Amino acid sequence: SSMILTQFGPFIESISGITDQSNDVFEDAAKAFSMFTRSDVYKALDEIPFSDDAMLPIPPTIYTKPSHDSYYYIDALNRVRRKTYQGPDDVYVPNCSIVELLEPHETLTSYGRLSEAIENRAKDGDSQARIATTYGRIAESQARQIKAPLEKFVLALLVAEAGGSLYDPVLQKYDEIPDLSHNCPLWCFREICRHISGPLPDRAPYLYLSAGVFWLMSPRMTSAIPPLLSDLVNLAILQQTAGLDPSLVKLGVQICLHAAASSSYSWFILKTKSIFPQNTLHSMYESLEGGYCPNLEWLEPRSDYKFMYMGVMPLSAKYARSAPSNDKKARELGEKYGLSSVVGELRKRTKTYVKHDFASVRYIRDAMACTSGIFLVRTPTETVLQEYTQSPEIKVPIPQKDWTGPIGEIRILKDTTSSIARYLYRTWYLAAARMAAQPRTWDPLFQAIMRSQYVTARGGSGAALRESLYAINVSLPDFKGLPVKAATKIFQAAQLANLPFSHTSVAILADTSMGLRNQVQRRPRSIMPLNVPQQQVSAPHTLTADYINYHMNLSPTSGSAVIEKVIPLGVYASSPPNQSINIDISACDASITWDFFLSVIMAAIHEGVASSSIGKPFMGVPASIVNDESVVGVRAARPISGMQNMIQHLSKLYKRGFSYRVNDSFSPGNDFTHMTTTFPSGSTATSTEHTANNSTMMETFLTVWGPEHTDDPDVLRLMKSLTIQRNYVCQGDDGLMIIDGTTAGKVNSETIQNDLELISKYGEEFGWKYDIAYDGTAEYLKLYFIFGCRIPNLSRHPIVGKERANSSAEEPWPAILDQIMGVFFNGVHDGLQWQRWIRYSWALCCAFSRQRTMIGESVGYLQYPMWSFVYWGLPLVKAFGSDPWIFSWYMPTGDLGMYSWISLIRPLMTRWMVANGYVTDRCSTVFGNADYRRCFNELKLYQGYYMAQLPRNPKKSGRAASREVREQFTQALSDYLMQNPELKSRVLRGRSEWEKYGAGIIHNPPSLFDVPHKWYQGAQEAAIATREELAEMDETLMRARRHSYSSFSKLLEAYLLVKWRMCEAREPSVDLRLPLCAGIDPLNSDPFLKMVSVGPMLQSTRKYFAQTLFMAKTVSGLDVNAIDSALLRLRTLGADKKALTAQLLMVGLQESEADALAGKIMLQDVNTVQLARVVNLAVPDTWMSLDFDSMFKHHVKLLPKDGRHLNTDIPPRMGWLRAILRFLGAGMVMTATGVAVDIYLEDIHGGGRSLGQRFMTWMRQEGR
RNA sequence: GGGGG
RNA sequence: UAGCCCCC
Ligand SMILES: Nc1ccn([C@@H]2O[C@H](COP(=O)(O)OP(=O)(O)OP(=O)(O)O)C[C@H]2O)c(=O)n1
Ligand SMILES: Nc1ccn([C@@H]2O[C@H](COP(=O)(O)OP(=O)(O)OP(=O)(O)O)C[C@H]2O)c(=O)n1
Ligand SMILES: Nc1ccn([C@@H]2O[C@H](COP(=O)(O)OP(=O)(O)OP(=O)(O)O)C[C@H]2O)c(=O)n1
Ligand SMILES: [Mn+2]
Ligand SMILES: [Mn+2]
Repeated sequence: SSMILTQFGPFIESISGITDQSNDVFEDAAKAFSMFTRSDVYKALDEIPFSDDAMLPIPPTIYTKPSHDSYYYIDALNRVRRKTYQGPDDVYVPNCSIVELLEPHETLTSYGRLSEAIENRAKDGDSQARIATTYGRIAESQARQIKAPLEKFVLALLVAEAGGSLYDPVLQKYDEIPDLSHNCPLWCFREICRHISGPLPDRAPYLYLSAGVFWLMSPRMTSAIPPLLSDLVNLAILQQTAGLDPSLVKLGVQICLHAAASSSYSWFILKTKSIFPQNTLHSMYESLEGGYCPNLEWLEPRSDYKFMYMGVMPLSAKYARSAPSNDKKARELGEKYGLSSVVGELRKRTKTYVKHDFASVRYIRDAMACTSGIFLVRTPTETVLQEYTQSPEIKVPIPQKDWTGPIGEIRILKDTTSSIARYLYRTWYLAAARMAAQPRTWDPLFQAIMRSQYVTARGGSGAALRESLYAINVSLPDFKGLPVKAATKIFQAAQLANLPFSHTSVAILADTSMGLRNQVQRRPRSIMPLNVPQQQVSAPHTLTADYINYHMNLSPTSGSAVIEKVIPLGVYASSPPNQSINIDISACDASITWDFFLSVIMAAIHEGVASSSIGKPFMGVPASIVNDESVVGVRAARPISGMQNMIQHLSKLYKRGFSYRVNDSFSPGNDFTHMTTTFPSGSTATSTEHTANNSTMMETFLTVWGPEHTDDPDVLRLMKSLTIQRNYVCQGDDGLMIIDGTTAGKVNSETIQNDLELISKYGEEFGWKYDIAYDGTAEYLKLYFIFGCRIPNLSRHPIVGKERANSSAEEPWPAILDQIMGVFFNGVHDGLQWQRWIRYSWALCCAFSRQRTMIGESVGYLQYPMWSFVYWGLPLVKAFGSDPWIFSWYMPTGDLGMYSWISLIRPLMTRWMVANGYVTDRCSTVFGNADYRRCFNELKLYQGYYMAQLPRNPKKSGRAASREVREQFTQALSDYLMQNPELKSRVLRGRSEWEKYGAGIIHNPPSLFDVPHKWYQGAQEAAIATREELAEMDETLMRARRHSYSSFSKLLEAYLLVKWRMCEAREPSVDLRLPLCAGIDPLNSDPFLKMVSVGPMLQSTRKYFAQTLFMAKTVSGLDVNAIDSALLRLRTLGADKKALTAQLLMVGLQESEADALAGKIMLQDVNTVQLARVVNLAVPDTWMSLDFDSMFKHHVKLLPKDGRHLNTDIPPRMGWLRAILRFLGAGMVMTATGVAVDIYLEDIHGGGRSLGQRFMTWMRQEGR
C-alpha cells in the first residue's frame, strides 16, 4: 500500500476528512490514476497483507475447462445452437477454454482476439468455424457487461481505503469496518488472476477495450472468469462501503466460485439466485420475542396511495412467521447445486434473530447484497427460441359454439356463454364504451397526443415496413440528403405523413425486427419494436386498458424507479397486523394470446365502442364496411367506425401472430424469421393491457369463481372482504394482495392458504400460471418489504455492471461520468455507509475525470475540476478550513446545491480567501472583502461549475442539411401532427393572440409548431456521431476550462443574496427504534438522522407530483413542465389572462378550455413545488424518500427568528417569492450533516422587492 | 444521457 | 437491428 500511499497520499487525506480538498491535488490524483498501468493495480494488490479469514479454498476446476465444441451443434434449420446438458435452461455461455481460438494481438502479444481465420471460415459457412465464432462472440459479450475495466474500480477502492477508518462527526467515533486485509472478495480476485497470469508480466486476465475484449493468452483462462471477477469486485467494494458482514460475503464468494466451477456461470447463477433471499428474508422470525414495526393508516381514497404514520406496533410471538415453512425446498435446492453448506449456515443464522430490529434487517440486506450482480447473457437465437415458443395451456377453453359468425375479423362472445370469459368480456366492453363516450376522446388535441406517442427517436422496424409496403408497390419518400437517422419512428412518421391509411394498412402485418435486453439475475428478454401503423392501430386497445386502470381498479402507472415504486404501500402491507401475498404471473406475455384473451378483448372493444364512435374516423383511421355474419343465415355489410377499423386491423395481426426477424450477429449464419403468438412488449398497449387483465381476472375470482368453488366459511368470508378496489394493487403482471389486520390480530394463515390454492387452480383455466408467494414478506416491483421495513437489494445494482445487448462500442469517454454519478446516487438510495460511500465516490470520480484528447498530434488532456462533481451532486468532504463531513449526500444538485454548501460556510470561505491573499477593497455582498472572483478562477471552481453544464456527448446539429429536403421533412412531420385542420386553426389563433398579449413578456412560448423541429432534432441526435463532432465536443469543454469568469449563473447570484439562521434541531417525526430501511440505522448517522427528523415520504411520488401541474400530458415533443413554467412565469410577470389563454391555444387547447384554465391559473394559490418551477427549481431525487413537503411548509420559517426585518418582508404582489425561498432554506438544512434543523430567513441583501425584480429579469430573459 | 418494471 | 412506461 506504499505504492498507493506515495502516489495518492495528499488526495487520500483530502477525502478522509483529514485535510482540505483542493482542485490541485484532485487533478494530480486524476493524472496519477491515468498513469497507473493495469498490471500496477495488481502489483498494488500484492502489497496487501491479507488475513487468513479473507481466504477460502479456490476450486481447481475453475481453471481447467473442456473445449466449447461439445456444447454446441447445428440444428435442422442450420442455426448454430447451444447443446443442452443440465436442462432446457442450459443455453447460456458454457465454462470452457478459449485461448485455443485466439490470435495474439499485434502489440499486446500476451493478449488475443478470436482468430480472423476462424471467422472467415465461419463466414464461408463451415459448421465447426461457426460454432467457434458463436462461442467466441458470446463469451466476449459476457465480458462486456461492465461499465469500464475492473482495474479502475479496484484502484479507486485501494485509494479510498488507504485513508483508514473514518471518524463519524455525529457519533464521535471511528467506524469499525474491517480493513482490506480482511476483504475476501479482493483476495480471491488477486489469487484467481495471479494464478491465471502465472509467469506472465501482464497481470490482467482480460482487457475491456473499445476495439473489443482481448483475453490473456493463458491456458488457465476461462470464459467464466470475467463474470466471476466482476462479482468479486462488486462484493469487495460493498463489503467496505455497505459495511457488509465479511462472514456473509464469503458465502457469496463461494456461490460465485461454484458458478465458475460449474459448466455455465450464468446458468448456475440463474438456478441458485434465490439462496440468500429464501434463507433469510423469506424465513425471518419463525420465532418472535419483540421489536417495533410501523403503524400506518391508508388514507382515502386508497387510490391516492397516501398514508399517515401513527406510531409503533409492538411485536410479540403473536406475530411470528405464520406463513408456510420453505425449509425443505430451500435445502433441496442447496443440495442439488452443491451449496447445502451455504443454505445450512444461512438457515442457522436466520434462526438466531428473534427480535425484529435494525440489526436483523441489516442482516437480511447484507445477505441479499451477496447475490451475483451479473447481467446474464446468451445468444439472441437462444432467447428467441426460449421465449417465443411456450404456449399457455388453456385447461377450460371458450366453446366454439359460444362465438357468433364473423364481423370482419371478430366474433362476438354470445351472452349465453357459460365461460368465465363472460366476465372478461363485460369489463372491456364497459370500459370501451365509457372511454369512447368521453368528449375528450374526440378532441383533435387528444388524438394528436395519441398519434404523437409513438413518434419517437427510437426504432420501429423501419426496414421491414418499407418492404411490406414495397410488396404493394408503395414507395415512401427517402428524403435523400438529411442528417437524421432513418431508423427512427420519427423518420417513419415523415414518410407516412401524406399517405392514406388504405395505402399503409398492409404495414400493420409487416415483420418485426429484433431487440434484446439483458438483466441482472434474470434471463434476457426479447423486445418487439412495433412500427408506426402498428402502434397507431393499437390505440383502442391501449385507451380501453387505461380507462380500466384509472377508473375500475387499484394500480400504479410507471416502470419503477425507487420511491416511484410507492414505498409507502409496502410498509403498510408488510406491517403486522397486516399481511400480503405477492402475486406474479409467469410467462405473462406468452399467456395473452388470441385463444382466450385477445379474441375476447378485441370483440368487447369493437362492440362496446360502437355507438359513440359511429360515423367518425379516429387518429387518421377512416370508417369502413366489413362483412357481417353474426346472425345465422343473415349475411350483410356493416358500417364500422375508424376506431372499429383499428380493432379490425389489430385483430388481424393478433390472430396471425408476429413475424420476428432474427439477425443474430453473435451466431454467424443464424438468420431466420420466427413466427410467434406471444404478446408484443414494445407495444404501447403492453403494460396497461396486462395491468387491466390482471385486476379483471382477480376481480372475477373474488366475485364469482372463488365463491362458486368452495363452501369453506372462512375462505368465503376472507374473499368477501377483499376487493380489487381496496385490497389488490397491480402493475403489468405484478400483484400485491393486501389483507388488512384486525384487533384480533391477523387473518388465519390456513384460511389464506386455502384462498391462494384456489387462485392457483383458477388461473390454469385460462393459461395463467400464478406465481403466488405467502412468506410474511411484501414484494412489489422489485422492492422488498418485511414488517414495515424496506430491504434494499444491493445485488440488483451492480457497481461495475452495465447491460450491453448489441455489439456497438460504448459511448465516448465523457458519457461514463453520468454512469459513475448514477452509481453514486444508487448508493444514496440503497443506504450505504455515507462516509465510506462518499469517499469512495470521490476516488471513483477522480479516476474517471481525465481523458486523453487528440486534435492531430495535438495531444492534450481533458480534465474536470473536482467542483464539477459537486455541481453534479457529490458532497464535499472538507473545504476552506471547515470541519470534516459537514456535508450530507442529500445536498441538492446544480445551483440549488451550490448555494447550499456555499451558504453553510460563507464565513469560513471569506476568511480563508482573505488569509490566502484573495483580498480587495470592494466589499462583496456575499463574500465581504474577499477577492472571490480571482479565487474561484484560480481554484477552477468557476471552470468546473460551467464545465459541468456542457454536453457530455457529441452533437449532430450543424451537419450540412440541404435546405429543400430539410423543409420537405419538417413539412411531413407537420402534416402528420397537424392532420386535423381544427387543431391547426387552434394554434394559429394562439399565435396571433400571442403577438398581442404575450409576445415580449416571455421568450419561451411552447408551441405545437415547434414539435416538428424538436422531432427533427431528435432524429438527428440519434444518429452516430463523427470523430470530428467528437473533437468539437472536447474543444467546447476545453474552451470553458480556459475561459475565466466573474460570476455564477444569474439565478445562483440571486440566491446568494439570501441568508439564514440554522436553529433548533427538529423533534423526531417517527420513532427512533423503528427500522424503516435496512442499512439506514443508528450505525449510518446522517441518513438515519435525516430519516428520523425529516420523516419518510408516505405518499406516492407520482400522485403527489401529478398535483403540481395544470396539464398532465401534451404532445410528445413538448415539455409539460415547460408549459407549466411558461404559464406561471407569464402570470408572475404581470401578463394578462388573455396571454395565458394564448399560450394554451398554442399547445392545442380549444378556446373554451383555454380561457377556463387560464382564468383558473390566474386566481390560484400555487403550491411551493409547482411555483418553484418559475425558476427551474426541482425537488432533488435524493430527497424523494423523505417528507420534503413538510419541510417546506413547517420548518423553513420566512419570518426572522427575532421578528420582522425590512429586507425579509415579502412584497404584496411577490408572494411567489415564498416558494423559491422555501427551496433555499431546505437546501441548507438537507445539505448539513446530522438532524434536520429548523431554519429561519435572516436576510435578503437588497430586500425582497429587489430580489423579485432580479428573478423576474431572469424569467423574462429565458430563451433570447 | 442517467436509474429503475 | 436495437421497443413501450416512469423520477431529474
Ligand atoms: N424493458 C421492459 C421490461 C419489462 N417489460 C414488461 O414487464 C412485464 C412483466 O415483467 P417480468 O416479470 O420482468 O417478465 P416475465 O416474462 O413475466 O418474467 P418471468 O415470469 O421470470 O418473471 C412484461 C414485459 O413486457 C417491458 O415491456 N419492457
Ligand atoms: N500528463 C499525462 C500523461 C499521460 N496521461 C495518461 O496516460 C495514458 C496513456 O499514456 P502513457 O503511455 O501511460 O503516458 P506516458 O507519459 O508515455 O508514461 P510516463 O511518463 O510514465 O512515461 C492515457 C493518458 O490519459 C495523463 O493522464 N496525463
Ligand atoms: N472525448 C474523447 C474520447 C476519446 N478520444 C480518443 O480516443 C482514443 C482512444 O480511446 P480511449 O480508450 O477512450 O482513450 P484512452 O486514453 O486509451 O483510455 P480511456 O478513455 O479510459 O481513458 C484516444 C483518445 O484521444 C478523444 O480524443 N476524445
Ligand atoms: Mn412474471
Ligand atoms: Mn412480473
